[PDB]
Amino acid sequence: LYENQKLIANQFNSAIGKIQDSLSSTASALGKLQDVVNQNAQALNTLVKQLSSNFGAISSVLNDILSRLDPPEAEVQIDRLITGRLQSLQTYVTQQLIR
Amino acid sequence: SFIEDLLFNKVTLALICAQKFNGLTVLPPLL
Amino acid sequence: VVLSFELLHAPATVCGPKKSTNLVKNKCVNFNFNGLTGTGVLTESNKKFLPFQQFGRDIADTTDAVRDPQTLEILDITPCSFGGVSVITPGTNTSNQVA
Amino acid sequence: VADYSVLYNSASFSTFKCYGVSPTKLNDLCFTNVYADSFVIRGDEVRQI
Ligand SMILES: *[C@@H]1O[C@H](CO)[C@@H](O)[C@H](O)[C@H]1NC(C)=O
Repeated sequence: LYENQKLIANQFNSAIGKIQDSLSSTASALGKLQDVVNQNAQALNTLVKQLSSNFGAISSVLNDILSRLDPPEAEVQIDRLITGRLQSLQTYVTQQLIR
Repeated sequence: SFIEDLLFNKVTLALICAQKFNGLTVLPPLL
Repeated sequence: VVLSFELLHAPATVCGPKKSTNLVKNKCVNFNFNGLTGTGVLTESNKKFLPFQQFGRDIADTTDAVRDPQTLEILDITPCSFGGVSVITPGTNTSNQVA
Repeated sequence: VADYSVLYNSASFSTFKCYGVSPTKLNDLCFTNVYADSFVIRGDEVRQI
Protein backbone atom coordinates (compact mmCIF):
# COMPACT_ATOMS: atom_id res chain seq x y z
CA LEU A 1 0.00 0.00 0.00
CA TYR A 2 2.66 2.52 0.98
CA GLU A 3 4.42 1.66 -2.27
CA ASN A 4 1.34 2.67 -4.27
CA GLN A 5 -0.72 5.06 -2.13
CA LYS A 6 -1.29 7.71 -4.81
CA LEU A 7 -2.09 5.04 -7.40
CA ILE A 8 -4.61 3.45 -5.02
CA ALA A 9 -6.30 6.81 -4.45
CA ASN A 10 -6.37 7.59 -8.18
CA GLN A 11 -7.97 4.25 -9.02
CA PHE A 12 -10.41 4.71 -6.14
CA ASN A 13 -11.61 8.08 -7.39
CA SER A 14 -11.84 6.94 -11.01
CA ALA A 15 -13.97 4.06 -9.72
CA ILE A 16 -16.18 6.56 -7.89
CA GLY A 17 -16.60 8.45 -11.16
CA LYS A 18 -17.48 5.36 -13.17
CA ILE A 19 -20.04 4.46 -10.49
CA GLN A 20 -21.57 7.92 -10.89
CA ASP A 21 -21.84 7.53 -14.65
CA SER A 22 -23.08 3.92 -14.54
CA LEU A 23 -25.87 4.86 -12.13
CA SER A 24 -26.84 8.02 -14.02
CA SER A 25 -26.82 6.28 -17.41
CA THR A 26 -29.64 3.70 -17.33
CA ALA A 27 -32.53 3.05 -14.95
CA SER A 28 -32.49 -0.76 -14.99
CA ALA A 29 -29.04 -0.97 -13.37
CA LEU A 30 -30.95 -0.32 -10.13
CA GLY A 31 -33.40 -3.16 -10.63
CA LYS A 32 -34.17 -4.90 -7.34
CA LEU A 33 -35.72 -1.85 -5.68
CA GLN A 34 -37.79 -1.09 -8.76
CA ASP A 35 -38.85 -4.74 -8.85
CA VAL A 36 -40.06 -4.68 -5.24
CA VAL A 37 -41.86 -1.34 -5.52
CA ASN A 38 -43.54 -2.28 -8.80
CA GLN A 39 -44.59 -5.67 -7.45
CA ASN A 40 -46.14 -4.17 -4.31
CA ALA A 41 -47.90 -1.31 -6.09
CA GLN A 42 -49.14 -3.59 -8.87
CA ALA A 43 -50.52 -6.13 -6.39
CA LEU A 44 -52.31 -3.31 -4.58
CA ASN A 45 -53.58 -2.03 -7.93
CA THR A 46 -55.03 -5.45 -8.70
CA LEU A 47 -56.62 -5.45 -5.25
CA VAL A 48 -58.33 -2.09 -5.75
CA LYS A 49 -59.30 -2.97 -9.33
CA GLN A 50 -61.03 -6.13 -8.09
CA LEU A 51 -63.86 -4.00 -6.67
CA SER A 52 -65.31 -3.47 -10.16
CA SER A 53 -66.44 -7.11 -10.45
CA ASN A 54 -69.99 -8.19 -9.68
CA PHE A 55 -68.77 -11.66 -8.59
CA GLY A 56 -72.06 -13.02 -9.93
CA ALA A 57 -74.20 -10.55 -7.97
CA ILE A 58 -76.55 -7.98 -9.49
CA SER A 59 -73.85 -5.30 -9.81
CA SER A 60 -70.58 -4.07 -8.31
CA VAL A 61 -71.76 -0.77 -6.79
CA LEU A 62 -72.93 -1.91 -3.36
CA ASN A 63 -75.09 1.19 -2.86
CA ASP A 64 -76.85 0.43 -6.15
CA ILE A 65 -77.76 -3.01 -4.79
CA LEU A 66 -78.92 -1.39 -1.55
CA SER A 67 -81.22 0.92 -3.51
CA ARG A 68 -82.45 -1.81 -5.87
CA LEU A 69 -83.43 -4.82 -3.79
CA ASP A 70 -85.16 -5.43 -0.46
CA PRO A 71 -83.32 -6.67 2.65
CA PRO A 72 -84.81 -10.20 2.44
CA GLU A 73 -83.08 -10.66 -0.95
CA ALA A 74 -80.28 -8.15 -0.52
CA GLU A 75 -79.34 -10.67 2.16
CA VAL A 76 -78.30 -13.32 -0.36
CA GLN A 77 -77.08 -10.83 -2.98
CA ILE A 78 -74.76 -8.98 -0.59
CA ASP A 79 -73.79 -12.36 0.87
CA ARG A 80 -72.41 -13.41 -2.52
CA LEU A 81 -70.73 -10.06 -3.15
CA ILE A 82 -69.12 -9.91 0.30
CA THR A 83 -67.86 -13.47 0.13
CA GLY A 84 -66.27 -12.66 -3.22
CA ARG A 85 -64.57 -9.52 -1.94
CA LEU A 86 -63.52 -11.40 1.20
CA GLN A 87 -61.88 -14.12 -0.88
CA SER A 88 -60.04 -11.54 -2.97
CA LEU A 89 -58.82 -9.62 0.07
CA GLN A 90 -57.77 -12.88 1.74
CA THR A 91 -55.64 -14.01 -1.19
CA TYR A 92 -54.16 -10.51 -1.35
CA VAL A 93 -53.24 -10.69 2.33
CA THR A 94 -51.68 -14.14 1.96
CA GLN A 95 -49.56 -13.04 -1.00
CA GLN A 96 -48.63 -9.87 0.89
CA LEU A 97 -47.40 -11.99 3.79
CA ILE A 98 -45.44 -14.18 1.36
CA ARG A 99 -43.64 -11.15 -0.02
CA SER B 1 -24.77 12.21 -0.15
CA PHE B 2 -24.25 12.93 -3.83
CA ILE B 3 -24.89 9.35 -5.00
CA GLU B 4 -27.98 9.19 -2.80
CA ASP B 5 -29.70 12.00 -4.73
CA LEU B 6 -29.11 10.23 -8.04
CA LEU B 7 -30.63 7.12 -6.48
CA PHE B 8 -33.62 9.01 -5.05
CA ASN B 9 -34.52 10.69 -8.32
CA LYS B 10 -33.87 7.51 -10.32
CA VAL B 11 -36.53 5.49 -8.45
CA THR B 12 -40.07 6.41 -9.50
CA LEU B 13 -42.80 5.96 -6.90
CA ALA B 14 -46.55 5.90 -7.45
CA LEU B 15 -55.00 7.02 -8.43
CA ILE B 16 -52.74 7.10 -5.37
CA CYS B 17 -55.15 9.43 -3.57
CA ALA B 18 -58.05 7.41 -4.99
CA GLN B 19 -56.75 4.41 -3.02
CA LYS B 20 -57.10 6.41 0.20
CA PHE B 21 -60.82 6.79 -0.53
CA ASN B 22 -61.29 3.01 -0.13
CA GLY B 23 -59.65 2.40 3.24
CA LEU B 24 -56.39 0.89 2.01
CA THR B 25 -54.11 3.79 2.90
CA VAL B 26 -50.32 3.51 3.01
CA LEU B 27 -49.00 3.80 6.55
CA PRO B 28 -46.00 6.14 6.75
CA PRO B 29 -42.60 4.51 7.17
CA LEU B 30 -41.25 4.90 10.68
CA LEU B 31 -37.81 6.22 9.80
CA VAL C 1 -97.73 -6.76 -18.79
CA VAL C 2 -93.96 -7.04 -18.30
CA LEU C 3 -92.06 -3.86 -17.45
CA SER C 4 -88.45 -4.35 -18.51
CA PHE C 5 -86.02 -1.97 -16.83
CA GLU C 6 -82.52 -1.42 -18.22
CA LEU C 7 -81.06 0.29 -15.17
CA LEU C 8 -77.56 1.42 -16.14
CA HIS C 9 -75.44 4.56 -16.57
CA ALA C 10 -77.44 6.81 -18.91
CA PRO C 11 -79.46 10.06 -18.99
CA ALA C 12 -82.30 9.62 -16.51
CA THR C 13 -85.65 9.87 -18.29
CA VAL C 14 -88.38 8.44 -16.03
CA CYS C 15 -88.52 8.01 -12.25
CA GLY C 16 -90.54 8.73 -9.14
CA PRO C 17 -91.96 12.10 -8.09
CA LYS C 18 -89.76 12.51 -5.02
CA LYS C 19 -89.14 16.13 -4.06
CA SER C 20 -85.75 17.50 -5.09
CA THR C 21 -83.66 19.97 -3.09
CA ASN C 22 -80.78 22.36 -3.73
CA LEU C 23 -77.15 21.34 -3.35
CA VAL C 24 -74.48 22.06 -0.74
CA LYS C 25 -70.70 22.40 -0.88
CA ASN C 26 -67.95 21.37 1.55
CA LYS C 27 -70.50 19.37 3.59
CA CYS C 28 -70.69 15.63 2.98
CA VAL C 29 -74.27 14.53 2.29
CA ASN C 30 -76.19 11.32 1.58
CA PHE C 31 -77.03 12.33 -1.97
CA ASN C 32 -79.11 10.34 -4.46
CA PHE C 33 -78.36 11.63 -7.97
CA ASN C 34 -80.62 9.29 -9.95
CA GLY C 35 -79.41 6.04 -8.38
CA LEU C 36 -75.96 7.39 -7.47
CA THR C 37 -76.52 6.78 -3.76
CA GLY C 38 -73.08 7.60 -2.38
CA THR C 39 -71.79 10.14 0.13
CA GLY C 40 -69.31 13.00 0.21
CA VAL C 41 -68.64 16.68 -0.40
CA LEU C 42 -69.42 18.40 -3.70
CA THR C 43 -67.01 20.79 -5.42
CA GLU C 44 -66.37 22.11 -8.94
CA SER C 45 -63.54 22.03 -11.46
CA ASN C 46 -62.81 23.07 -15.07
CA LYS C 47 -62.80 19.64 -16.72
CA LYS C 48 -64.74 18.62 -19.82
CA PHE C 49 -67.67 16.21 -20.05
CA LEU C 50 -70.01 14.58 -22.54
CA PRO C 51 -72.95 16.84 -23.47
CA PHE C 52 -75.59 14.44 -22.12
CA GLN C 53 -73.94 12.05 -19.67
CA GLN C 54 -74.14 12.26 -15.89
CA PHE C 55 -71.40 9.94 -14.58
CA GLY C 56 -67.65 10.40 -14.28
CA ARG C 57 -65.67 7.28 -13.41
CA ASP C 58 -62.21 6.87 -11.89
CA ILE C 59 -59.46 4.27 -11.75
CA ALA C 60 -61.06 3.21 -8.45
CA ASP C 61 -64.09 2.36 -10.62
CA THR C 62 -66.70 4.51 -8.90
CA THR C 63 -68.64 7.64 -9.77
CA ASP C 64 -66.45 10.72 -9.30
CA ALA C 65 -67.79 13.38 -11.70
CA VAL C 66 -71.50 14.18 -11.89
CA ARG C 67 -73.77 16.39 -13.97
CA ASP C 68 -76.86 17.63 -12.16
CA PRO C 69 -80.13 16.33 -13.67
CA GLN C 70 -81.95 19.64 -13.11
CA THR C 71 -79.34 22.19 -14.24
CA LEU C 72 -76.42 20.87 -16.27
CA GLU C 73 -73.42 21.61 -14.06
CA ILE C 74 -70.07 19.92 -13.46
CA LEU C 75 -69.77 18.58 -9.91
CA ASP C 76 -66.97 16.66 -8.19
CA ILE C 77 -67.84 14.15 -5.49
CA THR C 78 -65.07 13.50 -2.99
CA PRO C 79 -66.29 11.16 -0.22
CA CYS C 80 -66.43 12.76 3.21
CA SER C 81 -62.96 13.10 4.69
CA PHE C 82 -62.08 10.07 6.80
CA GLY C 83 -59.13 8.04 8.02
CA GLY C 84 -58.24 5.75 10.87
CA VAL C 85 -57.67 6.31 14.59
CA SER C 86 -54.51 5.17 16.38
CA VAL C 87 -54.95 5.10 20.16
CA ILE C 88 -51.42 5.72 21.38
CA THR C 89 -51.41 4.50 24.95
CA PRO C 90 -48.74 3.43 27.44
CA GLY C 91 -49.17 0.40 29.68
CA THR C 92 -52.50 0.31 31.47
CA ASN C 93 -50.82 0.37 34.89
CA THR C 94 -48.57 3.26 33.82
CA SER C 95 -51.51 5.58 33.16
CA ASN C 96 -55.08 5.92 31.96
CA GLN C 97 -54.62 9.04 29.82
CA VAL C 98 -54.44 8.13 26.12
CA ALA C 99 -53.26 10.08 23.09
CA VAL D 1 -92.83 10.81 -14.11
CA ALA D 2 -94.35 7.48 -13.09
CA ASP D 3 -96.47 6.95 -9.98
CA TYR D 4 -94.98 3.52 -9.32
CA SER D 5 -96.19 3.71 -5.72
CA VAL D 6 -99.86 3.67 -6.74
CA LEU D 7 -99.65 1.31 -9.74
CA TYR D 8 -98.65 -1.39 -7.26
CA ASN D 9 -101.65 -0.45 -5.11
CA SER D 10 -104.38 -1.80 -7.42
CA ALA D 11 -105.50 -5.11 -5.90
CA SER D 12 -106.49 -6.49 -9.32
CA PHE D 13 -102.93 -7.81 -9.74
CA SER D 14 -103.12 -11.54 -8.99
CA THR D 15 -99.62 -12.54 -10.17
CA PHE D 16 -97.21 -9.71 -9.29
CA LYS D 17 -93.64 -11.05 -9.47
CA CYS D 18 -90.97 -8.35 -9.55
CA TYR D 19 -87.84 -10.29 -10.43
CA GLY D 20 -85.97 -7.07 -11.15
CA VAL D 21 -86.30 -5.14 -7.89
CA SER D 22 -88.58 -5.03 -4.88
CA PRO D 23 -91.95 -3.38 -5.64
CA THR D 24 -91.96 -0.59 -3.04
CA LYS D 25 -88.47 0.46 -4.19
CA LEU D 26 -89.76 1.24 -7.70
CA ASN D 27 -90.22 4.82 -6.50
CA ASP D 28 -86.66 6.00 -5.88
CA LEU D 29 -84.36 4.77 -8.65
CA CYS D 30 -84.27 6.64 -11.96
CA PHE D 31 -84.82 4.54 -15.05
CA THR D 32 -82.65 5.06 -18.14
CA ASN D 33 -85.58 3.99 -20.32
CA VAL D 34 -88.30 1.37 -20.11
CA TYR D 35 -89.82 -1.49 -22.08
CA ALA D 36 -93.58 -1.99 -21.66
CA ASP D 37 -94.46 -5.33 -23.27
CA SER D 38 -98.19 -6.07 -23.03
CA PHE D 39 -100.16 -9.17 -24.04
CA VAL D 40 -102.60 -11.80 -22.76
CA ILE D 41 -101.78 -15.47 -22.16
CA ARG D 42 -103.32 -18.61 -20.70
CA GLY D 43 -104.12 -18.88 -17.01
CA ASP D 44 -101.83 -21.89 -16.62
CA GLU D 45 -98.70 -20.44 -18.27
CA VAL D 46 -98.78 -17.20 -16.25
CA ARG D 47 -95.56 -18.19 -14.46
CA GLN D 48 -93.79 -19.74 -17.45
CA ILE D 49 -92.47 -16.23 -18.23
C1 LIG E 1 -47.56 -0.81 37.37
O1 LIG E 1 -47.13 0.01 36.26
C2 LIG E 1 -45.70 0.08 36.16
C3 LIG E 1 -45.38 1.07 35.07
O2 LIG E 1 -44.05 0.90 34.59
C4 LIG E 1 -45.13 -1.30 35.91
O3 LIG E 1 -43.71 -1.22 35.86
C5 LIG E 1 -45.55 -2.26 37.02
O4 LIG E 1 -45.12 -3.58 36.72
C6 LIG E 1 -47.07 -2.24 37.18
N1 LIG E 1 -47.47 -3.08 38.30
C7 LIG E 1 -47.77 -4.38 38.17
C8 LIG E 1 -48.16 -5.08 39.43
O5 LIG E 1 -47.72 -4.95 37.09
